[PDB]
Amino acid sequence: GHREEPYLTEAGRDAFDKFCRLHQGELQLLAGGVLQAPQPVLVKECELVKDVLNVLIGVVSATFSLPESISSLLSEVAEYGT
Amino acid sequence: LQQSLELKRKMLRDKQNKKNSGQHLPIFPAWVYERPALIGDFTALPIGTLPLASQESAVVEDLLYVLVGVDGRYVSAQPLAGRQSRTFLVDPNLDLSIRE
Repeated sequence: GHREEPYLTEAGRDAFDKFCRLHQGELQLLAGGVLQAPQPVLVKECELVKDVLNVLIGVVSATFSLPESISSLLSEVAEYGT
Repeated sequence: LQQSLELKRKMLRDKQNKKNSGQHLPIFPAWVYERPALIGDFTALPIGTLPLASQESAVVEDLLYVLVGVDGRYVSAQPLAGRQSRTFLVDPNLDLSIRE
């Protein structure tokens, strides 16, 4: 034996970052280089929740001035802080 | 600080004139008003680059001293001695979420 090795809907949290990176790089090549959007990662899970809690104190992250589906989740709590 | 001592003497003359039998009204000595140590409010690391859960403990310890007037570890009472005015200057760099 040497173990069949998982596929791309079983592995996550390492493969999630890899695939997010792959999806991103594919998108920028398919656009032309005008769809630039740095960091297919950031933050973590628990550290991200702590940052989200701190946004209610009055701080912002970097996409507002007063993983990439984090923007949709984050807007919902950011608009609460504002 | 120095300016209150005028007011005391100006009023002392008026109340001495107001009664004709109260002669030589008393006052408290000058050093009870003058001394800044008889009132409540009279090496160092850059705290901003530190981790969060150490900064929190350091700032609560300093601010707790600042509540009773005595100067903290990173908050200096600016020498605006005298009247009912006072200012304080806090350490410039800290993590923003604590700082607000």
